[PDB]
Amino acid sequence: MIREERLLKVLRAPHVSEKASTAMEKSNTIVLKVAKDATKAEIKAAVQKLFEVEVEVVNTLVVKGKVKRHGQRIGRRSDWKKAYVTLKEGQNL
Amino acid sequence: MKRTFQPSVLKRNRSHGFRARMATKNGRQVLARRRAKGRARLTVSK
Amino acid sequence: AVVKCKPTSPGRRHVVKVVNPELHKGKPFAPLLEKNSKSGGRNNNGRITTRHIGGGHKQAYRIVDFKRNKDGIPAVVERLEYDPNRSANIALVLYKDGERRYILAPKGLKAGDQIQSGVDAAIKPGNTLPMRNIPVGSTVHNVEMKPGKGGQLARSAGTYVQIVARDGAYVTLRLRSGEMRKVEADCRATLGEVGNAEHMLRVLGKAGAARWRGVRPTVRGTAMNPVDHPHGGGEGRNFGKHPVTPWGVQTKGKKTRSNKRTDKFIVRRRS
RNA sequence: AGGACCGAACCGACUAAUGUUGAAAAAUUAGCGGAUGACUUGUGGCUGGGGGUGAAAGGCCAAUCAAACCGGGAGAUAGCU
RNA sequence: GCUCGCCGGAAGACCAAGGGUUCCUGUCCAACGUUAAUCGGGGCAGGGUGAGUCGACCCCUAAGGCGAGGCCGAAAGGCGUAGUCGAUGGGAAACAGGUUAAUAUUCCUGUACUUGGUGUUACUGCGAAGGGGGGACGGAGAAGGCUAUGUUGGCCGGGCGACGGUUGUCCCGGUUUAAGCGUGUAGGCUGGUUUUCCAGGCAAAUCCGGAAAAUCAAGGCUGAGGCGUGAUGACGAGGCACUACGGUGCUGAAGCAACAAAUGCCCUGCUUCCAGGAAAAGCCUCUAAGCAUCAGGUAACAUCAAAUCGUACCCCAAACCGACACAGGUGGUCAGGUAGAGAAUACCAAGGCGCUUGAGAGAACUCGGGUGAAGGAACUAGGCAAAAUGGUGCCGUAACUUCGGGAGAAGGCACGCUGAUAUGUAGGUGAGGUCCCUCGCGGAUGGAGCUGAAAUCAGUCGAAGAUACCAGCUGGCUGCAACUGUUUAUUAAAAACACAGCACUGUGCAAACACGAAAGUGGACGUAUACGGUGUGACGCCUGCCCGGUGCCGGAAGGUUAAU
Repeated sequence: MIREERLLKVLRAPHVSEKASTAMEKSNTIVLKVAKDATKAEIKAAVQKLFEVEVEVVNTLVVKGKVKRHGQRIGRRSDWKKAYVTLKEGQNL
Repeated sequence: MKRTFQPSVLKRNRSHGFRARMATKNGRQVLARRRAKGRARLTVSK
Repeated sequence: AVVKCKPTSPGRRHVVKVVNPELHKGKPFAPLLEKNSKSGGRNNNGRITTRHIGGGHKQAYRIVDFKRNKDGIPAVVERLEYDPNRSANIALVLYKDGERRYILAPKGLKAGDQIQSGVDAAIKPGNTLPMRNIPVGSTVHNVEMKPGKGGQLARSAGTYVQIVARDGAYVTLRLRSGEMRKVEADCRATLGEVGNAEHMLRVLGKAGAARWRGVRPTVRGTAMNPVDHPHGGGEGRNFGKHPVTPWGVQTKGKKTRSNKRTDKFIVRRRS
C-alpha cells in the first residue's frame, strides 16, 4: 500500500476552469493539480482516501510552464501536473 | 539554398554535449575553462 | 561457356559473360553463411589504407572448408554454387554422417560425385590428402604451407600447383607464379585443379561493372598536382621523372621483398 | 535485356535576359542535360590540419582553404607607410 | 455578405526533423508589422495538450562507439577480448461514431483485442549466457485475382424554374457504415504418414541432418478479397420546435446494382538475371546439469495490472535552416472530375488563398510580352536572342556501319462534327434461367444488362479539325574525345578526369603496400585467373631503330671504402 505521508503530499489544488467544470457536470471527472512526481496509482489512492469517494480511473497530463516577463526580465513559470480523475456513479466531491 | 546549420538535437548532444565533453581529457579541460570563466551554460544540453 | 553479348546499347558491345548452367539457381545453404561487412579500404584508424575500394554489391560470406579435416568419411557432392567472395565456384558436399560443408570446386567435379579426405584416400580429383602420399608430378590445389593450418596456395580459379620433388621431409612445388617453393610434406593438398578456368576470359564491358565489384576509379598520377603525387604538374602532359608509387618508391622494376625468414623455403624466385 | 530511347517527380546546371546599395553574400524567368543507374535521397556512423577526402579542380573540409577555425607564444618582426 | 480572380501531384490535408506556447479566448495599439490598423504569429491576462492498443521508454541488433582483464605506448594515451551501448532495421495489442473556442485511434457511446501477475480446477515430465528451425530479408519483368476510388443506372427526398422552351430520353442532392469475430476462396509453396539405424549439430536429444524400408496417395502451410456478423445500432438529404440569430435540441427517407479501375493488397509470391542480395531477439522446438508423488508445463475460468514521458500549434513554412513576416533550402504520407498515355498540361471539386502600401496619370527610358508592309542573316565575334518545328496512324527512308544502328533519317498523306454499316460493331464483363454433381465462395451452357475501341462509306461546317495548353527544326563537310558518366559549391562542364580494354612492374602470404613511436588494422576471412603500383585508354590496322646519359635489375673478380 501507499503510506499516508506520501499520499497527502500528492494532491495540491482543485483545478478551476470551464473544461474542468464541464468535466464535473457532464462526465463525473474532477480535475485537480497534483504533485509533479505523482503517479496515477498515488492520485487514485489519494482521492480514494482523502475525499472518501470511489475512483474509476485517472488520466494525467503535464502542463508546461509559460515564459513570461517582468519589464525586460524573462522567466519560465514552472511545470505542473493535472489529473483528470474519473469517479464512479456514486459521488459528490 | 541549403545553409550550413541543419539542426539535429541528437547530433548536437552526441557531438558537443556534456556526457561527450566529460568522456575525454580535453573536453574536461573545456568544461574547466567554461566553469572558470564562469559561464551560465557549460555545454549545449538544453 | 563464354558468351559475347550482342551490341545493343554500348556498354553491352564489349561484354563477355561466363555463364554456367550447372551452378545452383537459388539460395545458398544457410548455416554456412555469415555476415561479411564491407570496409571501404579503411583500417581501424578510419584512414584509407588500400585505395580504390568501395561500393559494390552486398555479399554474404560462405564458410569454405579449407582444412578438410573429416578424414576417411566419404562425401557426395550435393551441388555447385556461385561464391561471391572468390574467383572459383564452391561445391556444397554432404558427408555420410549428415554434415554439409562447402569446398572449393575442382575442375571436373559435378553433382553426385564422391570425394574423400584423409591418408588412405584414392588419388582422383577432389580428394584432399597429405603430400607425402601424393605422387610426384601431379597437379594439386588448395595446398597447405604449415600442417594443419588450411589451404592457402592455388585457391583462385583455374589454378593448380605441380609437385616436382619429395626430398626428405619436404616437397618442392612449382607454384602458379613460376616459383619453386619447399613445403613440409605433411601438409594436406587437394588433387586436381580448381575449376572455373574460363573466369579469366570475361570482359566486363563497361565502367559500372568494375564499380559493382567494388572497385572505385583510379586517378593516374600524372593527372594530379605536385602536392598530390610525385608525378604532378606541368603545363600539358609533362612526365620527366622515374616512375614511382604515390609514396616515392620506384615502380617498374624495384624489388620489394624483404623477408629473410622464409628465404630458406624459396628454391627459385619466379621469372 | 539495356551504365537502352522519349518524358514528369527527382538530381543537375548548357545558354540568354533580369538582378548586380539584389527578393537572393549565386537566385528568378524562358529554353537545357540525366532520369533503372558509376542514379538519387532520409537517418545514424567513420576519416582532421602538412592531416583528411579527392572519377583530380589545388577541388572540398560549417558563406573561410597553395595548408581550417579557436586560444596562446605575442606588443613576432616590419631598414616600410 | 454578395460578386470577381488564383492554386488544386498544391498555394489542399496529415506528420517526421526543427522550433517551443506561435494554439484558443478576452483585452491594448506605445514599439514590432516596410503604410493605416479597430487587426496580428505584437503587449497583457486567463485557458488549453487526458492513452494497456499511437510514438518514445522497453526487448534485440547493424554501421560504429566504449571497453573489466589484456596487448601496446616517455606521460597523456592507442587498440581490443568478455561484455555493454547504438536505429535509420526486427519485436504484443483499437476501430467506428459523437464532442471542445482550443485535445483526441487518448474524452464519451458502442463493439473489441493483447501481454503479464495471482488464485482455483483437470491433465501433465519440466528445465538453459547450450543444439535445430524460424525471424531472414537482391535487381528487373510479367500477368492474374482483388480493393481503394470513380462513372452510370435504380431507389429516395426536393424542384418545375427572372429570358424562348422545360411532366421528362428533364434538373439538384443523398445513396455511408470500421476494427474484431466466423467461414474459407482466386492464388503460392510442399508429397504425406509409420518403424528401424547413424563417424554429424563441442556433451545429450524424441528436435535438425543423414541411411534404409513399409504404406497411402492425399495431407499440411500460407493467402488477398468476397460473404455473414458487428449493425432491428450509428450515420444520413432534409424537415419540426425554440431561437442570447451565433445556432440549440427533436425527428429523419433511400441507403442498391452494373461497369471502369490503381503506382495500394495477394506478393517477403512467380518468372528471370548476375552484380548473388543484414544481424540478433521475440516465436516454435530438442534436451544437459538439476527437480522428479514438489517445482514447473499445458488448457479452461476468475481476478488484478499494463507504470513513466510525448500528445497544443507551424511543419515546402510569416513558427524550421537562410540577420528580415526574405521570390531560396527542407524527408515521408493522401492524391477527386473532365480531356489526356500520364503524377505532364488546361479548366475545375474538397480545401485554401488574393502574396501588409495605396490612389492617379498613360511622357522619355528600362523590364516582361503581342503584332508587323517589302526584304529575309544583309545583324554579328558568332543566327546570340527570337521565329520555326512539334501528336497519333499509315506510306517511305541514303551514305556509312562494330550489322545493333544511322532512323523519329529525310519526305509525305489522313485527322472535326453527324449518319449508316451496328435503334453502338469487334472486344471486355456477365445476371436470371437451364444441366450436372465429389453440393458450393462449384464447374458447363446461356446470353439479359453494362462498358466499348477502331475502320469504311455517305454528308455537313469553318480561313483553319494534331484547332487551346502541351508538343523534335532538318540536312551536308570536318577537328577532338570511343560510348553512359565525373569535375573547378559561387565567372571554366571541356578536347580535361574517369572508363572498359591493353602493357609493364612488384607481390609466395606473418604477401607487397598503407595507416600506426608500438600493439594492431586495412590489403582479405582474399592466395598469383589474386592483390598493389604505374602508364596508355572501346574497337580496327599497328607499335620501327637507339642501352652512350639517368634509373632499375643482375654479377662478383679487382680498386676504393665506416663503426670495430
